[PDB]
Order: sequence, then structure tokens, then C-alpha cells
Amino acid sequence: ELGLFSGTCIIVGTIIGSGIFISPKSVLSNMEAVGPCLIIWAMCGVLATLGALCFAELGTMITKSGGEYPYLMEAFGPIPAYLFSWSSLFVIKPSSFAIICLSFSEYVCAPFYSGCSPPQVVIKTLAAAAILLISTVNALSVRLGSYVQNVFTAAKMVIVVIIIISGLVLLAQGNTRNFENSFEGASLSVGSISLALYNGLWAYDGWNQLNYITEELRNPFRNLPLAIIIGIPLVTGCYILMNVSYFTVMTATELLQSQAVAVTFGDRVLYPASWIVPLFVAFSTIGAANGSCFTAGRLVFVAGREGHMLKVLSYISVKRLTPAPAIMFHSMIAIIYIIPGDINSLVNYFSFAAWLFYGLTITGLIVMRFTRKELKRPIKVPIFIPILVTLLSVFLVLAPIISAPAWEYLYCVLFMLSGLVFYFLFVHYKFGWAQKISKPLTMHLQMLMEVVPPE
Amino acid sequence: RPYAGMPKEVLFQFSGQARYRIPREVLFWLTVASVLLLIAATIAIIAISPKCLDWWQAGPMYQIYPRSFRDSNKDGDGDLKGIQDKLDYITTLNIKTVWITSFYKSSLKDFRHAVEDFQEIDPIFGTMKDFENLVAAIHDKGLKLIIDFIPNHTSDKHAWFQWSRNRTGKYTDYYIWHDCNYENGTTIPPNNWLSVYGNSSWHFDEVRKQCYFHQFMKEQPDLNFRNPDVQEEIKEIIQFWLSKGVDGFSFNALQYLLEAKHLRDEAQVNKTQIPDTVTHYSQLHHDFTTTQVGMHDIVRSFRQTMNQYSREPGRYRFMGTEAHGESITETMVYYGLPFIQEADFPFNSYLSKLDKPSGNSVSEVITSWLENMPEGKWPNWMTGGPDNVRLTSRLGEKYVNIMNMLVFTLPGTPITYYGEEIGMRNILAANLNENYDTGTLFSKSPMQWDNSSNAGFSEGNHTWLPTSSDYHTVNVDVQKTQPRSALKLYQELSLLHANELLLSRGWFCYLRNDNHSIMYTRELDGINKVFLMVLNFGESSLLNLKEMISNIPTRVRIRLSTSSAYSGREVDTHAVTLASGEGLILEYNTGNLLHRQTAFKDRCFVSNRACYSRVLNILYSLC
Ligand SMILES: CCCCCCCC/C=C\CCCCCCCC(=O)O[C@H](COC(=O)CCCCCCCCCCCCCCC)COP(=O)([O-])OCC[N+](C)(C)C
Ligand SMILES: *[C@@H]1O[C@H](CO)[C@@H](O[C@@H]2O[C@H](CO)[C@@H](O)[C@H](O)[C@H]2NC(C)=O)[C@H](O)[C@H]1NC(C)=O
Ligand SMILES: *[C@@H]1O[C@H](CO)[C@@H](O[C@@H]2O[C@H](CO)[C@@H](O)[C@H](O)[C@H]2NC(C)=O)[C@H](O)[C@H]1NC(C)=O
Ligand SMILES: CC(C)CCC[C@@H](C)[C@H]1CC[C@H]2[C@@H]3CC=C4C[C@@H](O)CC[C@]4(C)[C@H]3CC[C@]12C
Ligand SMILES: CC(C)CCC[C@@H](C)[C@H]1CC[C@H]2[C@@H]3CC=C4C[C@@H](O)CC[C@]4(C)[C@H]3CC[C@]12C
Ligand SMILES: *[C@@H]1O[C@H](CO)[C@@H](O)[C@H](O)[C@H]1NC(C)=O
Ligand SMILES: *[C@@H]1O[C@H](CO)[C@@H](O)[C@H](O)[C@H]1NC(C)=O
Ligand SMILES: *[C@@H]1O[C@H](CO)[C@@H](O)[C@H](O)[C@H]1NC(C)=O
Ligand SMILES: *[C@@H]1O[C@H](CO)[C@@H](O)[C@H](O)[C@H]1NC(C)=O
Ligand SMILES: [Ca+2]
Repeated sequence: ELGLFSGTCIIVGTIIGSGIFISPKSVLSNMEAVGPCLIIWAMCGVLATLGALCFAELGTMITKSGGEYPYLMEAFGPIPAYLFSWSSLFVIKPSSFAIICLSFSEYVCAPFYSGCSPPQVVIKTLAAAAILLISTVNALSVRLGSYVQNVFTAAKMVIVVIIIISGLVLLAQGNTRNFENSFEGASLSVGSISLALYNGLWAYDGWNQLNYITEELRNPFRNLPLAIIIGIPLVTGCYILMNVSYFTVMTATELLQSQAVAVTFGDRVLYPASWIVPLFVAFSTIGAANGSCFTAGRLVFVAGREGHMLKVLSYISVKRLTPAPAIMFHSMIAIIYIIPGDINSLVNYFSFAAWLFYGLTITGLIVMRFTRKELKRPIKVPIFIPILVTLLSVFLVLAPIISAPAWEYLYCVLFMLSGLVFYFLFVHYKFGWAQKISKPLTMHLQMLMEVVPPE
Repeated sequence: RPYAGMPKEVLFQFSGQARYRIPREVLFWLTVASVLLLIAATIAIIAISPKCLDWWQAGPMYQIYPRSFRDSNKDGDGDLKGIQDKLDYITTLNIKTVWITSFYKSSLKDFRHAVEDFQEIDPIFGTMKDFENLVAAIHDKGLKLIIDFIPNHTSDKHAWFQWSRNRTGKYTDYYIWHDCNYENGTTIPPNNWLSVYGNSSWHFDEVRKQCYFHQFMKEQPDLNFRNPDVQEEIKEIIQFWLSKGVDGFSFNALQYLLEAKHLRDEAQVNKTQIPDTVTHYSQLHHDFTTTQVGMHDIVRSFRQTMNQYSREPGRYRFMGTEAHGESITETMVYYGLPFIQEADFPFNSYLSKLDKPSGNSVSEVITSWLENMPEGKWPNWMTGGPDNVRLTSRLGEKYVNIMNMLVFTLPGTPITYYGEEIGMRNILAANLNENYDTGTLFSKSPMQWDNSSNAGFSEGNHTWLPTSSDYHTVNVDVQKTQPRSALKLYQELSLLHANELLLSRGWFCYLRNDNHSIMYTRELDGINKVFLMVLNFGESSLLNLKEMISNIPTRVRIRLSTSSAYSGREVDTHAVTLASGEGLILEYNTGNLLHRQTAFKDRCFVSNRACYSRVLNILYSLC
């Protein structure tokens, strides 16, 4: 079995992704000063620990195969559980796949456009060619899914220590001019602080899918809250020790110029071989996308039992045991996302819908702990950590819409309510004609794509 | 038989061939053909996309005389702390580069200079830390800073010269020395070479008992660039200022670097003149003191030293030189060769020479620079400088607006001298007790900011130079409230020139022009909209454009005007009138561009051709 040292080595490699290479530009363009944008990586870094700890509670007491769909079924009933299954198939999961592949073409095409920004047609034609290739490889094969994963998480950590070591050595040589007079132009406001917590928290995406490790942990109840409260706080410490290593080299005015922040860094510090950064970051960013496509068939299976989502999506192909209808539908929605929007208009769109369901979950944590459920819970968290995560997330979901309204939020609210319409007219009322539109659809799809129900 | 829930063995009957087999492989091979046709399309777009414009090609420069911009500590002389206070005014003009003339520790602040230490700031301008705070404040605004560099001579108080007259160490050959007979205060020089300001160009030194060479006044001995010790010293000064963040240099007096080693006498212009009365620089043919053989390999060596700092993207170091006043084919050598790189452009001072505003005088300068220039080079247009009478005193107040609209719509980089956006003028008299060139001193008057003591420049008792008397009407504070002012038009042109994509890299077709009027268009291929600038330098006119362009509709919109009365008013092509210094930026749509025809391939100019794609919204260089 896996010990406590390995108990964190899985979670720390899980948290650090392609968010630390794209968000610094976006969190700084809203703080305007080096000083405050360093406390955002800590403030959101702590807020991600209390989130993952609260998720350890629901992960032990419910103890079901579903990821987060059970936790809303056990507390609020069937409508939030379905509404989450709806959004996590059309909003949360596809848009997070489009941001990872939009951020892989910012780093591949940034060197060939030295000195200026590349056109939008180049960073979308290259992203659309990554979504189709990542979703085709993961449908034809499974070995190739985990073949290149352990190497893609090596390049991810090789760069993380190269940027840190270089940004520390340069700090010993006295390059202190950038954070000498911090906080001078800090634009702290509910408008900026919220919009800068979105981009800071996107770099922590992956803390909710951390409960699966307990099955192989040596002593889960005693070590998992430990592997979390020392694993993620070790990562936020590796972010402020990496965002500091940016401002040591370049200034606050040159940061907002380039979208590929680490490419601007490798040219300034690693001139003999500066191509190493756009090459290694392109490895890790396409590896984190491989992790998203693997879990696409996961939730549709558990939601396929309760007749919430269509059961054809969980069918497996016979020649290769890969959830082909789940994948090619998971990517086809992403292609429709990279066309209208760009990275900054999608991190807001993603971190909006994702954070209301992140709130409803941990409120269900206390609501079940307060009145409805009296079952035994193996590990218990203090009462003050969940009430903070909900009071924080209620600020995160509601301040951006009122203070900095945008058209991205409208299309997000119209998506969930559209699923709410699909609840009554398709699963709640069970109309007669509603059936005869489903039955001929599923097996014809099965006929065309040679897929088979899993069990 | 369907029975929608279907395990493995049953559906293998249906899914075999019947109809659903051929769509599977034709759709699987479609997504494969597309994946290698999107990574093929992005490579085809990255390859055909042309290089974006550098920071010195993208926006105007702004030449500041640091002793006359803004005084901070009430001593009467501007300084580097006062330039930093006004950086927010400079960014309302959409300036990209701030060019500060020489501020080194000098013993002579004119006559091209006399520097005592190439690595210090003169006390009257501040201290070495006042400069580092200004270089930081400039970079945070998004601007760039280039400084004057003049490597030909030093002052006779420089440490190198004090050692050289003493014959100390290796410094004995930093300067050009020679033996000369000196008795009873009168010296015979080694030859008849003359100074640029006019007298024998050799001067006897009492400590060395030899004559030292100087092109300029006696306080400026010439460095000896023929020995490799001096070139490594000039190489460390270029490296000292680039490490502080300076974004490039402006090399001055470059034709005077090398001289002939044989020291033979020149040829007089009037051969039958007595060789003891030749005391004027203009009375000789200067074939041994200017532009010698190995001069261009020294300037190409300065460019390599600046290349060690211009490798990281976004921090290219600009190098510009001042042009030879007499020749234009000698000026174009500073552009370099297709395989040896040199100055990014030599500064075009030929517009600063016009003393009478005629249509053919301005037209001759434009076509002389653009046809003599090498192929893929970048032009620049400089309409003023510290060494010539200001534009309002050279041509007249009615030509301030027509002259800013000219240099902002021409191809290349416009270089503005401080106070030319508000229409400053020369002062009439001053009483200075320092050694300054009284012929070119009146174009350095303090900048007029508002109505106050000393036009708001000093806030002190006195200024180093008197401000112009009429600073109550022409100053920044008054001019940025008026609706139609020279400063208001200047902020409209530099904004239009900034984000148009048609003014920055469009073609330039110079249509025919009679005297008293100039007409030229800027056009790109896939833009489907052309600009037409009609500038009237004459008395007045009622000109019919339909005969001249043969591409224009009968109703065109006025995008800009110098009299500012035509904000958005449309006019009739049949009859347009221009009131003696009026300029219009006409703008219309057309599909027949002037450079595509055959009769205009002789009079259209572009640096790097690039067509436009509406569906891709990109520039591409394949067309
Ligand atoms: C996993 C790793 C992936 C790659 C990582 C990164 C690899 C690179 C890492 C690092 C870059 C290495 C250093 C490069 C320095 C600059 C070199 C340069 O400009 O060369 C050009 C070569 O001319 C060309 O045409 C170059 C074409 C480049 C195509 C890029 C690949 C696109 C698809 C990637 C795969 C997608 C797969 C998706 C599915 C997986 C110069 O040509 P030019 O005509 O002189 O200038 C034209 C351009 N400008 C300058 C004018 C603007
Ligand atoms: C060369 O230098 C001599 C000085 O030795 C200049 O002669 C003087 O010029 C000034 C002009 O303001 C007169 O006031 C003096 O009377 C002149 N001195 C004598 C002794 O005549 C001479 O002009 C210089 N040559 C130039 C400038 O071409
Ligand atoms: C060039 O200078 C010479 C003088 O060195 C001019 O020749 C004549 O010189 C005598 C000197 O006694 C004068 O009296 C004459 O008046 C001069 N002739 C003139 C002025 O025509 C010669 O003319 C000069 N040439 C030019 C082209 O200026
Ligand atoms: C897993 C990691 C350690 C593998 C990479 C090891 C090597 C290639 C790395 C580790 C630390 C790096 C150094 C860190 C800091 C600096 C200072 C900088 O001004 C120049 C580059 C230089 C000198 C780096 C050179 C490359 C370097 C020596
Ligand atoms: C699977 C097979 C059958 C069809 C695949 C079609 C794919 C390759 C096509 C369909 C629509 C296309 C997109 C249409 C419009 C845009 C916007 C443009 O600014 C960049 C390219 C981009 C984003 C295209 C990328 C390629 C694209 C996604
Ligand atoms: C030059 O020599 C004299 C005579 O000894 C001496 O006084 C003076 O200091 C020397 N100057 C320099 C710069 O060496
Ligand atoms: C000596 O000086 C006088 C100064 O009046 C001068 O006339 C004379 O020619 C000089 N003699 C020599 C030999 O230089
Ligand atoms: C100078 O301008 C100010 C406005 O800032 C105005 O109040 C004042 O009257 C002006 N003075 C003169 C003499 O015009
Ligand atoms: C200018 O003159 C006034 C008159 O008293 C004096 O107070 C002031 O100090 C003078 N300015 C300076 C800089 O000395
Ligand atoms: Ca010389």
C-alpha cells in the first residue's frame, strides 16, 4: 500500500498544472501591484485547502463511487444532483478542457511570434487541433493514455524547480527593485478581488477530485487530512515561490504584455537554451488535458443509473474498452467553446458555474451534519472551516455578476436553467412521446459507433 | 431485433456492413485528415505572417532638451527629476520613445560637446541615482529611452588627456599628437587642416611640447581611433549605459572619426589663394578629415557591441546616426548592406532645412529620401532639432498644423522636437554668460507649460534662458482646452497613426503634384479603404480630384483636417477648396488600388509588402 509520503506526492503533482503559467498575467492585471497579487496566491491557496478538507468528510461518510453527484443526492434531493450532472457535462468539464488546450497553443506559438502577440486564428486553429488529437488518442487506446502520463508529470515538475531555483539565485544577487515599493497602486475592490480570485483558484483546479486516493492509502482516516493539510499548503508555498520568481526577473508592466508568462522568463534568464520552457510547458499542459479526458466517462456512469443523463453515453466500445460516445461528445462541446471565447472569458465562465456547485456541496456538508443526517463520520472537521468555504464561495459567485457584469455569465445561467427545463419535461413527468425519441436514438448510435453497455 | 439494450454478440450482426459501416471509417478518417490539416494550416499561417514592427518603427519619437523641459529644485535649469514628473504628459501624445540629448558631465555644453566623464550625469541635471529612477519610471509607462552619444572627442579636462600630455602609461597614444615648431607664441601646424569652427586644427600643448588634433574648438581634442586601446574604451561606455536600461543611442559627429594618416595638405577651393589667409573651414576640400576608408567598420563595431544586449525579445537596442549635411548617397551607407548591419536609420534632417514653404521644396525632400533608400529599410522624418530655428519661426504659424499632418502620414517614424506640438517659436534675444552658440541658442527656450512664473517651467526666480514673451496664449494648459489647437490636432494624428494598420504598413503612392499642393495616398490590399492626404502649401486653390486620382468617388468623408472645421463633414470631389496651409485626410472605399496598376509602379513605395486577409484577420507576406 501507499504510505504518507506517497500520500502527498500524488496530490501535489495533481494540483500544480498549467494554471501557474497562465494565471499570473490575469491576477496581476487586476491587482496592479506586485504586493497584493502575492497575497492572492496565498489567500486562494488557503481557501483551496479548506475546500479539499471538507471534501474529505463527504468522501468518507458517504463512501460511494460517484465523485460529487452523490453528495448532492444525499443532502438536497434529486434536483441539485441532476442540475450538477447537467452542468458538469455542458459547462464545467468541456470549458475546463477548452482552457487547458487554449493554454497549450499560447505556449507553442509564442516563440514563433517573438516580440508581439500571435493572431487569434493561430491560437485557435492550434487549440482545435489539440482537442481533436487528445480526444482521438484517448478513444482508440487506453495504454497510450497512461503511457505518456508519468513522463508528462516529470516535465511539469522539472520546470517548476528550474523557475524556482533560478528565481531564488537571482534574488541573492540583489535584483530587488520590483517588490521594493509594492502596494503603491493596489486597486483592491470587490470588482477586482473577485475577478482575481477566479484566476488564482483556477491554478488549484483538481482539489475536489482528491478522494479516490484513500482506497490505497495505508491508514486513510489518520493520514488523508494530514496529506491534505501538508500537501496543498506545500503547493501554495511553491506558487508564491514561483510567482516571486517572475517579478524578480521582469517588471509589472512587461508581465501584462505577454500571455505566455514563462516564455518571457526563459528568454531573459536561460538564453543559451531558452526553447526549453515552451517545450516543457507544452508537455505538461497536454498531459493535464489527458487527465481531463480520462474522467469524462466517470460521472456519466453514476448519473446513468438514476436516469438523469442518457444511458447511451456510458456505453463502451467492444474493440477498445474506451468510452467512445462520452469522449467524442465531451470534445465536440469544447470545439464550440474555443470559437467564441478566449482564455480570460472562459476562466470566468468556468470558475463561475463550478463555484456555485462547490458551495452547494459543502453547505450540504453542514446541513446534513446539522439536522438531517446523524450517521457516523470517520474524520470530522471543525465547524468553522465549512462556514468559511460557503461564505467565501457565496462572495465568489455573487460579487462578479453584480460588480463586473459580463455576457459570459448570462450564457452560463441560461445553460443550467435549460437543464432545469429538461428535468420536468424528460425525467420528472416521463411523457409518453418522450420515450419514443430516446429508444430509437440510443441503439442507432450504438449501431453506428459499435459501443456496448458496460455491464 | 434492435432491442436497444444490446450486448456484444447481437449487434455484431447488424453493425457488420449493412449501412453503418462506411460512415464509421469515413468519419474516423475525416477527423484524422483534419487534425493534420489544422496543424498544417497553422504552420502555413505562422510562416506567411510577416514580422511585427519593432518599437522604433511603431511610434513617434520625442526629442527632449533636458536643460529646458521642467525644473524641479528652483535652480533655473531643468533636470532629470523634472522630466520624470512630466511623463504623464508625454503619454497623452502617444509617444513611444523619449530621446534625451546629451547630459554627461561636460565642460562645454555646445559646439558638439566636451565631456569630462562618459559615465556620470552633469550636476545641473541631477545625480546618477536620479537617472536610474527616470529609466525605471520610463519603462513602467511603456516608453523607451535613447540618449545622445558622441565618441569622437573628449574635453581637455578628461582624465585620459591629463595622463596623455604627461605621457603616462598606455594613454600616451589615446590622442593624435604630432611635432610642431613653437616659438614666440606663434605655431606652424603640421599641415593646413582647419577646424570645423574655423582656425588651424592643431594646437600646441605646453606640457607635452607637441601639437594635438581637434576638429572642433580647442577644448575638444580628438581621440585616436586607430589604436585598439581607444576602441575598447568606447566599447565599455556603450556597455555601461546599456546595462542601466537605456534602449539605444544616437551617434553624432560620425564622419569625423578617422583622419588620413599621411597628414598631407588639403586642396583649396580657390587654388590661387595665399596659403596663410585660409582660415575658414569652407575654403578647403575636406578629403582627408571626413569619411575616411576604415570609418564604417568602426561604426559596424559599435553595432555588434549593442547586439549582445538586444537578443532577448522585446529589448532590441536602437542605433541611429546623424546624416551628412552635404550628401544623401553618403547618408544611405549608414543603412548598412544586406549582409552587414548598421544603424537602424540615419536621422533625416532634410525637412528641418526648408526655410520657405513651397510645394516643390517639400516634394523634393520626400522623393529624394524614398528613392535613394535601400529596399527593405525604414524611413524617418524629422522636422526640427535643437540646432535650427523652430518651425513657427522658419515657415510661419499657419504651417504648424500642415507640418505635423505631413510627418505623421508619411511612411516611417516621425521624430518630434519638444514644443513643436504646441507651436513654440524662437526667442528674440537672451543674455547668457556661458559659452553657447548664439546662432542656434534661441531654439532651446524653456518649455511653456501654463500661465505662471516662467511659464510654469521653473517656479523659481530666474531661468537659464528667457521664455518667449507670448507664453500667455501658446502653452500646454491653454491648448488642451481649446477645441482646435496645434496640441489637439497632434493628439489626433498620433492616435490615428498608432492604430490604423493602414498608416503603419500601407503602401505609399505619391500622385503627381503641381507646385503649391501635395497629394499622396496610403493603401493596403485587403483593407478596402484608402486614405488620401491633400496638403496645400500655396496661396489657395479649388482643385478637382476626379481628374487626378481616377479612383475616387464623388462624395468622400473627411477623416481629419488642420483647420478642424471639417470634423466629419463630407465634401464633393468635383470642388474641394484648401485655405493656404490646409490639409485633409480624405478616406473612402475602393477596390481599384493605385499601386496595382502599371502606370504607378514607378511612384509607389513600401518597406515590407504585406497584404491583408479579411477572413483570417491577419497580415500575410505571401501576396
Ligand atoms: C509536444 C510538443 C509540441 C510543440 C512544442 C513547441 C515546439 C517549438 C519549441 C520551441 C521553439 C524553438 C525555437 C524557435 C525560434 C524561432 C524559429 C523561427 O521563427 O523559425 C521560423 C521557421 O519557419 C516556419 O515556418 C516555422 C513554423 C513553426 C511551426 C510550429 C509548430 C506548429 C505545430 C506544433 C505541433 C502541434 C501538435 C498538436 C497535437 C499534439 C522562421 O521562419 P521565417 O519565415 O523566418 O519567420 C516566420 C515567422 N515570423 C518570425 C515572421 C513571425
Ligand atoms: C581664429 O582665431 C582668431 C583669434 O586668435 C580669430 O580672430 C579674432 O576674431 C574676433 C572675432 O570676434 C575679433 O574680435 C578679434 O579681433 C580677432 N583677433 C585678431 C588678432 O584679429 C579668428 O577670427 C579665428 N578665425 C576664424 C573664426 O575663422
Ligand atoms: C581666388 O582668390 C584670388 C586671390 O587670391 C582672386 O584673384 C585676384 O586676386 C587679387 C589679389 O591682389 C585681387 O586684387 C583681384 O581682385 C582678384 N580677382 C578677382 C577678385 O576677380 C580670384 O579671383 C579668386 N577666385 C574666385 C573664384 O573667387
Ligand atoms: C531538476 C533540475 C535541477 C535539473 C536542471 C539542472 C540545471 C540544468 C539547472 C539547475 C539550476 C540552474 C541554474 C539556476 C540559476 C541560474 C542563474 C541564471 O542567472 C543563469 C542560469 C543559472 C546558472 C541556471 C543554469 C541551469 C541550472 C544549473
Ligand atoms: C470531425 C470532423 C468530421 C469535422 C472537424 C471540423 C473542425 C476541424 C472545424 C469545424 C469548425 C472549425 C472552426 C471554425 C471557426 C474557427 C474560428 C477561427 O478564428 C479559428 C479556427 C476555428 C476555431 C475553426 C477550427 C476548426 C473547426 C473546429
Ligand atoms: C603630470 O606631471 C606633473 C609633473 O610631475 C604632475 O604634477 C601632474 O600631477 C601629472 N598629471 C597627471 C594627470 O599625471
Ligand atoms: C618673437 O616674437 C615677436 C613678437 O613681437 C615676433 O615679432 C617675432 O617674429 C618672434 N621671433 C621668432 C623667431 O619667432
Ligand atoms: C492663464 O491661464 C489661467 C488658467 O489656468 C487663467 O486663469 C489666467 O487668467 C491666464 N492668464 C492670462 C494672463 O491669460
Ligand atoms: C528671488 O527673489 C526673491 C526676492 O526677495 C527672494 O525672496 C528669492 O529667494 C529669490 N529666489 C531665489 C531662488 O533665491
Ligand atoms: Ca576624429
